[PDB]
Amino acid sequence: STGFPLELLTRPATERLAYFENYTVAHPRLKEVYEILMRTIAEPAGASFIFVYGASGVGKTTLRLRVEQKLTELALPKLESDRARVPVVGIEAIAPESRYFNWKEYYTRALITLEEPLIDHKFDYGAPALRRALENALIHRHPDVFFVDEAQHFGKVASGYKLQDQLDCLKSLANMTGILHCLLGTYELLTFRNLSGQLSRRSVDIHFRRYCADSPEDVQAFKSVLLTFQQHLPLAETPNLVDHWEYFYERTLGCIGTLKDWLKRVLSDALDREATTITLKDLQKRALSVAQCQKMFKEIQEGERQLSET
Amino acid sequence: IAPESRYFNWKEYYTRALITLEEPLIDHKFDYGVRGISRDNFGKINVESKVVAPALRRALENALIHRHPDVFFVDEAQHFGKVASGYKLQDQLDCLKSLANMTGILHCLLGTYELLTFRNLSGQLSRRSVDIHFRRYCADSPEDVQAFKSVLLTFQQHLPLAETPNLVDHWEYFYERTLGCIGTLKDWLKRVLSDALDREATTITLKDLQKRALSVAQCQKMFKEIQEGERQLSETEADVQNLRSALGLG
Amino acid sequence: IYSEHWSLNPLEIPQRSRLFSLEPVAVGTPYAESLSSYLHRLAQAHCLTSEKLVMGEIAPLILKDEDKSELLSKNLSHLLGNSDAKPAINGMREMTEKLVTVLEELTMRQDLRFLTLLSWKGMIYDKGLFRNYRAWCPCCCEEWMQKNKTIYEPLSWSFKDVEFCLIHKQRLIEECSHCGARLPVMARLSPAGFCSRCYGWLGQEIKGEEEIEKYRVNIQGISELIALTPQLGYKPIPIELTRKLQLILLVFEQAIGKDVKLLGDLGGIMESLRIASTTNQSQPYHLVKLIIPVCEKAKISVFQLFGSDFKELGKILFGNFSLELKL
DNA sequence: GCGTAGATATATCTACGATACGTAGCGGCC
DNA sequence: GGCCGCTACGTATCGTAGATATATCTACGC
Ligand SMILES: Nc1ncnc2c1ncn2[C@@H]1O[C@H](COP(=O)(O)OP(=O)(O)OP(=O)(O)O)[C@@H](O)[C@H]1O
Ligand SMILES: [Mg+2]
Repeated sequence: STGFPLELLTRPATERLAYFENYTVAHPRLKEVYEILMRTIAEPAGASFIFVYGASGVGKTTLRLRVEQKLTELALPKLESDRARVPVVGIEAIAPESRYFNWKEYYTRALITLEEPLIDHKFDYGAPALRRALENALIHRHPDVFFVDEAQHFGKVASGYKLQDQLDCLKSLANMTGILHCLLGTYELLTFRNLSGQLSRRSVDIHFRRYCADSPEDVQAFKSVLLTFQQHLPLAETPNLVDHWEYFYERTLGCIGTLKDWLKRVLSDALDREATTITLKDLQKRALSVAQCQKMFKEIQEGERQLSET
Repeated sequence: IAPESRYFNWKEYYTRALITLEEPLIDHKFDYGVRGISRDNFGKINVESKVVAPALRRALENALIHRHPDVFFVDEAQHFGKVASGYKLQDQLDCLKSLANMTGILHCLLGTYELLTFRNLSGQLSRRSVDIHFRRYCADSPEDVQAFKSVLLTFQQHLPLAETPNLVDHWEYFYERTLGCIGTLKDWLKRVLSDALDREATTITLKDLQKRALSVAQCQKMFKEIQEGERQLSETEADVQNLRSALGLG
Repeated sequence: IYSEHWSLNPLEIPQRSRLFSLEPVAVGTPYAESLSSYLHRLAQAHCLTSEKLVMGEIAPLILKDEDKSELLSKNLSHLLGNSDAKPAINGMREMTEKLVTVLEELTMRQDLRFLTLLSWKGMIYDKGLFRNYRAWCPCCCEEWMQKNKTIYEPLSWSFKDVEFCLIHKQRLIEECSHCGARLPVMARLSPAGFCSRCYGWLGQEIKGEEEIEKYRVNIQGISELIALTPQLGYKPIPIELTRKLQLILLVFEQAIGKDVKLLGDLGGIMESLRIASTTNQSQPYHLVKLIIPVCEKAKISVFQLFGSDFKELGKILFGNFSLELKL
């Protein structure tokens, strides 16, 4: 249904905020990228990298969690028979405190995710020990995919050639276990996409395109997502949000996640004051700064220009 | 912490965050990760220099996710800017963002106007951060002038003196020194009141304000950095049109 | 608008194994992996020493009331009992029982009990069965490593009466050629095929030039005994084996009744079987001393003795001794 | 009776941090 | 516009504190 459950009005503010926060909408770009990603996951076709770009807030993390959950439930009917068979593994890269990216931390965090026993103690049967342990764990536990969120933090190295050596280490990890690695990150990812033939052949590139204001179809889609967000806003009265579509697009750049968090802020502000409708000044209170929007627009424009290679 | 060396010491920051966060009563036995961190007889946790910084960071992550505080306050956050590499500012901010990430804890940074070096240094940090301006009291706008007058009247009414001095006449002098800053004015009034109590004088004479005022060289350096940062933190309708124009939304 | 509303709730998959679910090699065949070799393989797969993994996970489940962290900094003998140790851990001893139970619980696997002889507890006497010191066939290890195959120690190597590898016809070697010392089966770090002391190699093309026919019956019978346990599908019943032995005794008695000369060939075994059937049935029988010679004189393989039902066993015995009986 | 384990001291390997030196990039002068 | 000197930085190296492999004495369980 287009409307939120009607008994939520009588429920406290926390319940309404929860219903709004765990609610997510499927816009055409998100569902298309979801189908493409799962088609590539089901049939890797010899490609070991599924690099996914996107603006800050297009829904990369949400798509990652959705794919993890759906693959988990797809595999669920057979995990009772076969143990040590973790369906999917998804971890987030850590920006390094030091100047260069740390790989011991990466390996030990991956081991922590796989519930490896006695990680700290370890041994080297010959960070080589941690790398070998991760390789063996990936071989035996048999994960279907391996998401690595925030892949831009991989290239936190002062050496331009070691930038691709990070992916070389990841690739050497991948081959001896044959586990798909679908990295997710911002536009600072293209500095890693197709460098060298090894990463140019076995890498499939998916672009989480945002909703640009040029194509009338994308404008109509943005208006429709505004309409469905308005109809799913848990308020006593439904505020008219489609009219200020230009204002909503100005401070969100078409990023649906930005719209979601902004509307969450406005809804929480209204609920704290026990209001029944959303005013323009309510949106103006929690709108993003003009300089911030300019900076993210510059970044995504540069990323789109770099990815515009045909 | 402002570091003695040219690099911000993340190990010291991590261990100080752990020791500050971990000060409840002894009943919580969390059993943090990593072998190098544990409690003691007196209840204050101890960390050996052998423990590497990333392991301490991971222990801090576990502690933060278990305790789940509402906000992590960091004062004078401009100390993160003490590095040698030009691009290292983005690295420091990315480390802080990553930290807050998996912990899911909102990190609030308070600092001087030189904190603006990390304002919108990248798009990912630009979106995931909102900025609150603690504006001082200006002079062109009469509204903030009246607010400063009211603050001065309240302070002169709350001065523990036999005779309530007239601070409303030399509002220009107080603004010239305190630069409207309420804290600086409070410290100035504290010094003057202490001197008056030492002399047991039932009032605050003008010259007494000049005794504990700030040098014009100090005040000039104040306003020099204040005006420099304000123009950076100024948003006008002109900055809106090009943003609308650049997006094609115009 | 869009009516699709996704839900990102977790799915709560069933609990995963604490340790990797490594398959045991050649289960049901005369070359099944020993429990010790499986422990070392699991340790190698986890990039941990066998000792370290032991006190990391098996010790808390075995040693019930101790501090696990305080257990992490000890010697393997505190829980394994190196005072005994020996390749006899592969047998039917109590520590073997609890170790197998803990291992099967950790990996929720259902075949580790076949990697030992606890299925024959109360059936086969423990004494005089297993070697005191580690043994190996260098040809087997060299062939396995050259063929990029998994290195391991078969159960047959742990028995005193198995000294030859039928595949390579090579006498088992109990001494490391490099250090000159004899390896204990359990150690801090003893990967299969490696010298547990000097880390030297133990796989070489050693030729066996002895009379292997003398021990052929013993080695083949023990190999059949190991290979048959996983194929039974149940825990053997002691009186089942006792009554099969009694049936063989009756067949022997009928054969002697038909032919007097066979008494000369079978008197000692007749007396031994009669004693074994007069003593308490729950008492185990000496494998190599009693059962293997008994089925040998009955011209019956150990596989046939422990696998076939009473009808098939009786029919084959009657045909073997040309009796006219029909059960 | 003898293996066989447990405790402990000790040097030696090893990981990590401090440091001095080589070098290349960049600013200055003809 | 070209060449030389300075100096900022990476990096090899070496010191040093801690983990540890092991040898040896003694007790005890097999
Ligand atoms: N299509 C959507 N519908 C509803 N909420 C969404 C949608 N896409 C994103 N969000 C919201 O955005 C947040 C998740 O972050 P999001 O994926 O948008 O950021 P990202 O910049 O792409 O990722 P990251 O910064 O982790 O790389 C959540 O609050 C989620 O509810
Ligand atoms: Mg996200």
